Amino acid sequence: MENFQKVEKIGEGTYGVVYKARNKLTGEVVALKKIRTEGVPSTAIREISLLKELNHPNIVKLLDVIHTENKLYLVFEFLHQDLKKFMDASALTGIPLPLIKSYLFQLLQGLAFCHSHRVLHRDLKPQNLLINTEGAIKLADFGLARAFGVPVRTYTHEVVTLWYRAPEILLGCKYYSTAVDIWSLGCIFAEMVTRRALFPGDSEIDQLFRIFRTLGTPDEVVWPGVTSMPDYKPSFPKWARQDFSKVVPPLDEDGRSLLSQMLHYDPNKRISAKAALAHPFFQDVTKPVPHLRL
Ligand SMILES: O=C(O)c1ccc(Nc2nccc(Nc3ccccc3)n2)cc1
Repeated sequence: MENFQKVEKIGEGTYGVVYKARNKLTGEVVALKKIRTEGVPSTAIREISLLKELNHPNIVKLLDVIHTENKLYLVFEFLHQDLKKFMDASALTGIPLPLIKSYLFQLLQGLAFCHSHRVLHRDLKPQNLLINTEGAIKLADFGLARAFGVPVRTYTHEVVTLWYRAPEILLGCKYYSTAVDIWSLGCIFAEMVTRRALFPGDSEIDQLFRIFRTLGTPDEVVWPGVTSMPDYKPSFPKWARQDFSKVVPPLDEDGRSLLSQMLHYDPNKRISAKAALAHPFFQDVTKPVPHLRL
């Protein structure tokens, strides 16, 4: 608390507020996430702490986990900018295609690693993705769903952002699979390409219907078991799937085919991170460096 000095606020997420903070002693600059409460569920501390042992080049390092005074703090290594800011900064020009492809490849590498270790993110979004000057991108802030779970808002007086949420989550499924992170990454991939969010829903039903309007209202043919899910209603309007050409123009067909496999309704048909890494879209992948304004 007094062992840092706040530099800036970085942002506000689903599970808390994030600050750029300088360690008073070592000079170290870190990203510090603050979550405010009866006091804490203590079960999480063991499993959140377990994430300190996630070690991989595409995952933002979790340095410490500290529970004190009705607060839970997560200390992360500091990266140079998040993807949301970079995308906004790139809005007029666009992120160069080879850089998009490098970022997607790297994000899949980090996911394939987490997933092989049975660790799901469940909240992916551009604010959760961090980049540096040498061209790396990293995923941050896993767990925190399997650990806490969420109400109408994030923590205090912020709504949940629905834009990246898998349909099976929106339909009320109690058991999530790693497939939910693939859906989120697919939505983010589309957004990097077109420079607009793919499914910008303002409510849970608006989110669902925006998905349906594009991809077609799911049924038992394309998604066995869909009509028996907790929040499914037979009264959903029936939209026909649109031609996929309008979704990520003008990405090439390898890109479109990969996105289409990331956006399958049935979590069982949805491509894995490991299989995605082998898709022909990545045959030519390189590692360019971004132009960042810090
Ligand atoms: O110029 C900005 O706007 C910005 C600058 C630096 C930065 N660095 C950073 N490094 C690690 C994590 C993180 N954010 C984060 C996200 C989710 C959970 C915990 C931390 N941000 C983020 C944004």
